[PDB]
Amino acid sequence: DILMTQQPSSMSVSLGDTVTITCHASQGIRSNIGWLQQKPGKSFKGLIYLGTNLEDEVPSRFSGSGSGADYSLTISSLESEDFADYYCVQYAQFPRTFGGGTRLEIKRADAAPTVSIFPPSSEQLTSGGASVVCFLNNFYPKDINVKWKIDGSERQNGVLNSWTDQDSKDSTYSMSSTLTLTKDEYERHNSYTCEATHKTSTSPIVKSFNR
Amino acid sequence: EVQLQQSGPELEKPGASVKISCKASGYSFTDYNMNWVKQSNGKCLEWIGNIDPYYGSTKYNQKFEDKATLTVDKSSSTAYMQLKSLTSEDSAIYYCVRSNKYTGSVYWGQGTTLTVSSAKTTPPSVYPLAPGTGSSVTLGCLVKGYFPESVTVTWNSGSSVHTFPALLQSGLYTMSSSVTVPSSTWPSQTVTCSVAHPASSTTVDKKLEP
Ligand SMILES: CCP(=O)(O)OCc1ccc([N+](=O)[O-])cc1
Repeated sequence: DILMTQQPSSMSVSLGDTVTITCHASQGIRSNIGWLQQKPGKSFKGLIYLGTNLEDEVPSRFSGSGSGADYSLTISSLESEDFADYYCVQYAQFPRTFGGGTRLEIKRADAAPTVSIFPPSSEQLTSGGASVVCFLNNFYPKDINVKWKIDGSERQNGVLNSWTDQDSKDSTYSMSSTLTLTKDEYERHNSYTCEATHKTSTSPIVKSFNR
Repeated sequence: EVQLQQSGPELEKPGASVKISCKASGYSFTDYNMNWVKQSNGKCLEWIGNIDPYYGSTKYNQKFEDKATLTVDKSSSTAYMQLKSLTSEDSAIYYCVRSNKYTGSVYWGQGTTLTVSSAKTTPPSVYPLAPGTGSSVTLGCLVKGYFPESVTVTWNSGSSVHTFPALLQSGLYTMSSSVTVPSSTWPSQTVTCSVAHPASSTTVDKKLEP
């Protein structure tokens, strides 16, 4: 199977930028390569076919180039609609194979997360479960590392993290971290801590409560 | 106007089968190949196969040889993809994709979501998230142990809400929702999350208590 390596896998960019996405094939594909866009919450649209030919309704700021095994898509002066996912697809051989994609995300200023910790509700404790929840809200850039601490000592098992997509109003990210225990296990310990590491602060942001 | 109109979302039990249709219009149906593409874990696209509707002849990715069966009905201009002995690993989005037989120029259908699971329909447990100082306060609702997707979370019926994608804890979904309000407003007035789950016909209000 022809492998298609696509670079970069994500990039934060700005309006008016010139952006280049590369697609490297594990053998020469003789320009039998397409580029595809998927905008958020939509299906796909063909951009370029056979290396360098624009599909219908594709503006001139998009161009494709390359040959043999090395190909690229350039977006000249990036516009607002161009904040999307991009994929190459090889059709020199069966099976057709795809690159792993490139997400173009909106560059903006850094923002520290607003972090909130929540003890289990009474009602869930009734069920025998104990979910401690931590929201980390409205931060940029997207990279954030979370640690849970029980009485000042870490736990990694039973943690579930969900990230938002880039926010439609301030271009930030948010995520939740949930630590799920049994009541039994939960009742044993007193202090519960959610610990976030992020570029906006050289020390961790810690949120904690006491049972 | 080229249209490729696919059938609707699918939910099935493991070992079962599903048949997805792709209704084509606005062109000569036999003149273009029809491909099927799988998208799973967001970023992973795979070519399942194609069918030349003129010959009815089919080509398959090795990986999908006995999973998928592509046919057309040349008379209703419809392509089908049949997926059999379904597993958890089959849950994905499936697209039909018309390609130009000479150029590889493409037009894509809207996609069809398939979810394969052993779970029977199950209403959510909804737990308030109140804190254990500052001019606003964040609260939340943990929406736990439901199936299938999806649910709607609304806060006092009505901006400042984050809704986090659901995750699959042991055959069953969990998602949380946060809201930020003025501290002057809570606990002094009522804050409620309402969780609607169509599939189980449930609507349930939980008041946030301090
Ligand atoms: C050689 C002409 P073809 O084999 O009819 O099309 C090539 C082709 C097939 C599928 C995709 N796709 O994105 O799924 C893109 C391009």
